[PDB]
Amino acid sequence: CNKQNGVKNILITFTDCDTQEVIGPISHEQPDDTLPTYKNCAWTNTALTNGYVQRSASNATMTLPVVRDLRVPLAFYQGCAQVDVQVEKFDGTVMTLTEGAVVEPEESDGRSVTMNIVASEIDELLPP
Amino acid sequence: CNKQNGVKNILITFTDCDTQEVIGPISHEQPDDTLPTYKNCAWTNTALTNGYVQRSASNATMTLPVVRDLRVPLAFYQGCAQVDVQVEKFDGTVMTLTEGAVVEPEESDGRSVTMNIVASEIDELLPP
Amino acid sequence: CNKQNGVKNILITFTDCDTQEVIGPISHEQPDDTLPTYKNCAWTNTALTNGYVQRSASNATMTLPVVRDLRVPLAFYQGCAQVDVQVEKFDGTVMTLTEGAVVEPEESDGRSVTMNIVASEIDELLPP
Amino acid sequence: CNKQNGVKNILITFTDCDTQEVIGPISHEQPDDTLPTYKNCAWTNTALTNGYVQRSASNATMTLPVVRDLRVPLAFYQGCAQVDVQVEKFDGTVMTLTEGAVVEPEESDGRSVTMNIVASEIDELLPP
Amino acid sequence: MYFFSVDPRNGASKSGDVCGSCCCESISARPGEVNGVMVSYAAWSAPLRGHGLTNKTTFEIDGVSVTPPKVSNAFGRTKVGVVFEGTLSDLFPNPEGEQVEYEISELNGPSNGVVELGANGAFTYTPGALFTGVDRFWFSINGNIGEYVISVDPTTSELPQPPFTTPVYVPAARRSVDPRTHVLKFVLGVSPAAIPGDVYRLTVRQVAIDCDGNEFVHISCYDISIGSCG
Amino acid sequence: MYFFSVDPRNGAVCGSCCCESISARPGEVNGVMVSYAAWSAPLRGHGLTNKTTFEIDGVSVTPPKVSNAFGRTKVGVVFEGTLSDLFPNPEGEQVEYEISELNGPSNGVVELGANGAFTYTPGALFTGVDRFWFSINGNIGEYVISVDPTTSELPQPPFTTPVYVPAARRSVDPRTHVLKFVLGVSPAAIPGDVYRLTVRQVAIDCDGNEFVHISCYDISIGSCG
Amino acid sequence: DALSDGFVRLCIDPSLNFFGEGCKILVEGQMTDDGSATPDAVTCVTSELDIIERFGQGSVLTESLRKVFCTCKSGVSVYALPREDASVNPTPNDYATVVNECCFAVYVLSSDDTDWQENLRDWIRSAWDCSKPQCFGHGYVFNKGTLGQVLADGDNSAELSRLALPTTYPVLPYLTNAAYGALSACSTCNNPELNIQGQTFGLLSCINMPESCTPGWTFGEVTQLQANGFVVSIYNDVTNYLRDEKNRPNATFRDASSRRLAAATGVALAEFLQQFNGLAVFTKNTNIRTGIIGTNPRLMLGKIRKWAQDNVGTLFSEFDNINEDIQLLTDFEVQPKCVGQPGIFHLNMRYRPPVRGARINVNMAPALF
Amino acid sequence: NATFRDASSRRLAAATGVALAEFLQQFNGLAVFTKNTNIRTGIIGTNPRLMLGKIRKWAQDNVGTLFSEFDNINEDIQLLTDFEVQPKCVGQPGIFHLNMRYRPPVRGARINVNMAPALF
Amino acid sequence: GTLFSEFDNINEDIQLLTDFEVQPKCVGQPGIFHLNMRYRPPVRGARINVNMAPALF
Amino acid sequence: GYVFNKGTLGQVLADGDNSAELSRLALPTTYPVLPYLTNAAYGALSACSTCNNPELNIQGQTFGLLSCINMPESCTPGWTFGEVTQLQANGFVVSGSPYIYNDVTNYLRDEKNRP
Repeated sequence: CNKQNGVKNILITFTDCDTQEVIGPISHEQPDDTLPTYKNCAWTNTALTNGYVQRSASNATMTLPVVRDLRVPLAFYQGCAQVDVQVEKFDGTVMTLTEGAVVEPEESDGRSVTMNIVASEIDELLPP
Repeated sequence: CNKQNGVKNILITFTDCDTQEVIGPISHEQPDDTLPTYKNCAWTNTALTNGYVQRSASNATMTLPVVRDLRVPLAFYQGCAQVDVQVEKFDGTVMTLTEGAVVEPEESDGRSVTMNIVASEIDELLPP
Repeated sequence: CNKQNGVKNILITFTDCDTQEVIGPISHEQPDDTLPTYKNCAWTNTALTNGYVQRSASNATMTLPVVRDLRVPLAFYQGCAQVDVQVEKFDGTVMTLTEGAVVEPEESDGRSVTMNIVASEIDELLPP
Repeated sequence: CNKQNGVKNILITFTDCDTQEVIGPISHEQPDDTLPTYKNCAWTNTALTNGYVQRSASNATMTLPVVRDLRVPLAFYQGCAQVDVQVEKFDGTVMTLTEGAVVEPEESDGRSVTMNIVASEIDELLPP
Repeated sequence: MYFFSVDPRNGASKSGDVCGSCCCESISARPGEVNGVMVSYAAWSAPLRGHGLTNKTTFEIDGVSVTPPKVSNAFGRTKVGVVFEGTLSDLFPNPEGEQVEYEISELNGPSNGVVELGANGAFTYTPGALFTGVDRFWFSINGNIGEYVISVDPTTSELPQPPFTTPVYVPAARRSVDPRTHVLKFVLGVSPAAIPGDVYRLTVRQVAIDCDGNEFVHISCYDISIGSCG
Repeated sequence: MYFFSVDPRNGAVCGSCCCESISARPGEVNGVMVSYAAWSAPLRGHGLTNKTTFEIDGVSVTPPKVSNAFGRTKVGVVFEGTLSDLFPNPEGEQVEYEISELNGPSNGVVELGANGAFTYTPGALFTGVDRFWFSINGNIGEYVISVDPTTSELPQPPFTTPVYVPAARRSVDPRTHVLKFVLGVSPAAIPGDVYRLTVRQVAIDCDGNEFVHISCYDISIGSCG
Repeated sequence: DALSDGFVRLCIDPSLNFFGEGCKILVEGQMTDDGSATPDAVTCVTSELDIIERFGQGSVLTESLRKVFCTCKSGVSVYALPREDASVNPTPNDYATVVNECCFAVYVLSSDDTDWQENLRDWIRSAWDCSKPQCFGHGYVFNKGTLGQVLADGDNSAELSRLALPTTYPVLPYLTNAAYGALSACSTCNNPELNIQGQTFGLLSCINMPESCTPGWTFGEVTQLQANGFVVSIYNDVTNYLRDEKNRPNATFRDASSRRLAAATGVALAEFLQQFNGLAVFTKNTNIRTGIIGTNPRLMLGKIRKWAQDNVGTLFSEFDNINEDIQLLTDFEVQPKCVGQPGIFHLNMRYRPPVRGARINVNMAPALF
Repeated sequence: NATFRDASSRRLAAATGVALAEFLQQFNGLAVFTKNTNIRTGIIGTNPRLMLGKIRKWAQDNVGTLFSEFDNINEDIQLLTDFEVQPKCVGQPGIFHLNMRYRPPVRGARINVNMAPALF
Repeated sequence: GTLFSEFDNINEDIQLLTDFEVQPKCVGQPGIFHLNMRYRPPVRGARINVNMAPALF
Repeated sequence: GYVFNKGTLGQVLADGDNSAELSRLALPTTYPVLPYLTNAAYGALSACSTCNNPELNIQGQTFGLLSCINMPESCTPGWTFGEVTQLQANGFVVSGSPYIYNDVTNYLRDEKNRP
């Protein structure tokens, strides 16, 4: 229903950049109450003097915590395979990201990873 | 009621500066109890020695958290669209800002964004 | 006069936000002498210094204990469904709450639940 | 109608998480008049502002007091054995639970334990 | 049955004068129905402590939207016992005689006789034996409804004339006023020849009486809306 | 038993125009009760009267394929008849006939021959009218026979209409303002057809005057219940 | 070709159509018999291909629907009622039979004859009556003549938007009329709040009138027309109302926006109330039992109020005294209990169009230093 | 309606048709949940919106190569499921109805110089 | 989800029709607890018939 | 169970009942291969693939391409689009090397309620 801030579906598709094998699209589950966070604008800004701004090129970022699926190796989450991620919220919004790449992997314990995905562009669907 | 501090009205107008299309002015709602912050004097000062000061040119700054409107794409908040903002508090003051540019975009979750607007000058309307 | 305080009718309408099914409006019965408690003003206040106050945005809450109806699943009272509740006291007052949501569910034994409902606004009728 | 509240049957099955040996299903007896409590919805809510709500994932819990069976070691109640429990009330309701895990063990005296079972989902069978 | 409460004529108003009023109460009618209306002057005549109402009510029927009929009406005459013959083709002035289907709806047929319709706009009315009076029947030429009255004398000379009942009417004497509860009852009959969509206006002038025999006049209106299927 | 309530005429299921709905299966004979209690009780008087009038109109008819036929045989004597000149069988089709045992004769027995022939032996010591319902290749029609008491003849009854209301089976309960009547559906009614029944009931006041009321119901001839 | 399997089935057609049509404008006008089509018969015409030999070449209807077919590119379901011909103006038309329950939002009548216009008015107002079956139609008609005539040749009807035109107007009148209606429909048939005025939201595309200096109605005449009524061009897309039952000022039913939003609230409340069907409404003990779906008149009023307190700002505006604007009285309540019958209720609300912007008088006064 | 005037237009039309096909070959017997839209942890599937997303993504990607800069993309792409465009109780489970525009790209022509040798 | 599709009404499909009552204490033979469950295999992908509509600006 | 059935539409279309225990691979009267070979191949591939996982729909080109058939490449099929569309409503296992698609069984109707 309307007015419910939360995630409902998280689809991830792994592709190994070594053997060209594909796995997915596999569903995942949130490990805690934190939500995946997004940034769509591919142009960062910098504060110049007197109202101006230096518009330079940048990437589309994504932060996604998920429970590791006990069938996919851990390496696929630590930045050793190209990922295709797709999220849907409760209010209807669905965000798709293709051919992303996990940048700056963090230590994990084996059951809950936090992926910092970087990509060229993310699309939103804006529920009707 | 002549005392209560807080924000009462928030208007935002988006103009995407490639296609030159304008949206708004659309209202908005605060996501939490915190209030937007301001800085009007476009001349920051730097402490020299012996009571003097170096007066340089800088920007009018504004920090504003809002709930994303589910009809405007998230990119327009992340800094891919020029913004014109207006805030009106309970005590009668209004702060208007034209030709703003979201600088230093911050990772958001899709429902509550914090915009750092930078503009040449912010106008007041000191309650009568 | 002030006719004796107490509840007379409690109507609840369940709506599942997964299958979009609707159940109700079903009436319920009070389990004890405790009465449902209400809060209409959707703005909390915080005590500043020297008579001032910081007026921010908030919700309209509701506390309602009812005996579970042996046809509606218990999960629908622990926050698996959107509820539309309506109370009517003896003195004529009737309070309506639409598209609310059960927040912070508490343990229940299976015959008497206590719902902490949160909603955008509650309407009062003020008997003639 | 609504026949007397109270529990009629309690079944418990122990599976040691090391040797995978199974014991049960054994019955049990309430130590006092209090009843087990429940929470079925696997999604708790949190009070956001202006009527909204954040729907995160959580666990279905169950609190159940029983008299220790003098043929099962006390460790199997303190959280050293995976448990599957079933309760049946007088009015016809039954609550089943599989792959439970006794969490947060509480110090007992050897004849009456209070187990805080946590499971993925509890299933009902609302009476005929 | 319709039940209306009259205005009190005292200070504030009533019934949606919020944004003004259509100024007339509304009465939905179906062609052929004969309903009953009660108007309660308790709001206006009770503060006037006296002898309530009197039997001096007067009515007026005025059409604001009529849509004049296509098929005209006709009048016939015959003696008692002798069968009547008549035509049904000269009552429909048309631009074409395309498929004119003379039809006698049984719901509003004769009252003290029988009618045998011919093949082409002819009909034979056999009045009931040992009967003399007025008898009508409603025909339908190509959907357009009209009435034919064949009032029968007892072969003395003739009945003078029936008044050719209007689409909407109020019967002569079926009204009453109860001075104990301040209620006026009157019946409302609408002929089957009323066209759906028409609008008439009935105005009622009712006079009360004080304790000494003087008069207090009150005037009201009602818009009659003739709608089929209602 | 259908049970409807009348609108009390206050301007207070419109469907398409006003009229109500009544489903019906071919061959059944059901009963309907309509409660004028809502309309006649405020008009305190002598209740209703036994002056109802019914009228049937078809808004969807599907003109019949097969046709009917009459018969004027005598008492005790056997009757012979054909069933081939009824179905016009426009496009070349088998003329397979059938006499349904659910709707057979009432005081006799038929003998369906090999090619649309049938022999009707009326019941001994019986004079009157009889009907039966044949099905020529799925399409149903009726055959009526009049057995005459050997004196001269017997009049001609009317071929029953698909949907009808019996001549004298209506009643009114002035103590409860309830009208009871019967709905008869011919077995020849084609499924999908829709007819309209209009009723004009008259109530009466304590002085002997009249109060008219008009309503409709749309009878939908549906197959399989 | 990777399409053999049978999974995907593609049709590469340029002239496809996905839109959910709606928006069911009707055009009425006399015809020439060249058009091979039954007169006095509503015909939901397609785009051009089925033209002049469907309504009558040359005649007014041709140009009218051409302009209409023009203007709006996509969004409407055009409907045509090709009336037939016979100080001639063959207009007679009481024809609620040919056009019936199938309901049309916009109407355009290409005929300056007062009678035909008034008949269309009557039909629309009948549709707009308290009668439970509703569709909420609106019409558009033109009216030429001089100032005196234009004023005289009018009425109170607020169900039309009678267009005024001076006796100098180059373009043949009815033309513009059609265009006007057309635009409105295709523009507003989803958003009712929009108002067709100014330049950007309302400029008639298919007109191409020859430019000049002497416009037409001078400023004074412009004020006369505007205040009185007519929609002199476009600007001021009001519906001539000027009055009410007794008291003249009734600002509410002035703008067409107000009328469309009122129809929107009507259809919304109609499609909303239907969740009170069945239900079971106790009205004597006012105490619903335990375990039976039911409601009480007070509860119903509460529900209605809650509803009317959400659409506010978007459909209604503020509801000054909510305790009085929305009233629900049961049959037994008002009628002293002899003629009472459970099931009947009376709801009455107070429509207030959301206040819009208007003239902004400026008084800039220069000075030095 | 010069939409199919340029030969190149028709050629690239066929090209993008077969390309769209080979893209919508991945959505084969891969399960699709259309009644609860809550894919359980471990299952491999999609639902109408999760597929509309990918379709729009592919569209955006190919812009510049086959398609041009789309108009309001929320109108062009539509993924009506089976029992939403069919007589109520008829639609078989597992059929979709996707339908899309093209707006082929633009190229160069129509150079109308207005040279003016005017003097000094 | 994996073995079958979502039950429309789980309290109708599942039915553990037993007969124990019949079985008298004068004999020991247990074991007639037949179970009858419905089946609707997980819905899959099929014809996705598309309708492209080329155009221009 | 896997079995074939060969001939012309009429026969193949009328040589199959509501038997759900069999997959009847339909073969045209001009099918230039020995039916036995293709049928065996189909069954074998299905079996080999669905040992660990049963859900896999053996159809289309990728997974369902009968490897060892090496059919002589031609330019005209047997069953054309019509007769195919025909016996796809009627349950059959039409094969276009040649790949398999619409891997269904000859099951069309429960006791009487056909759909």
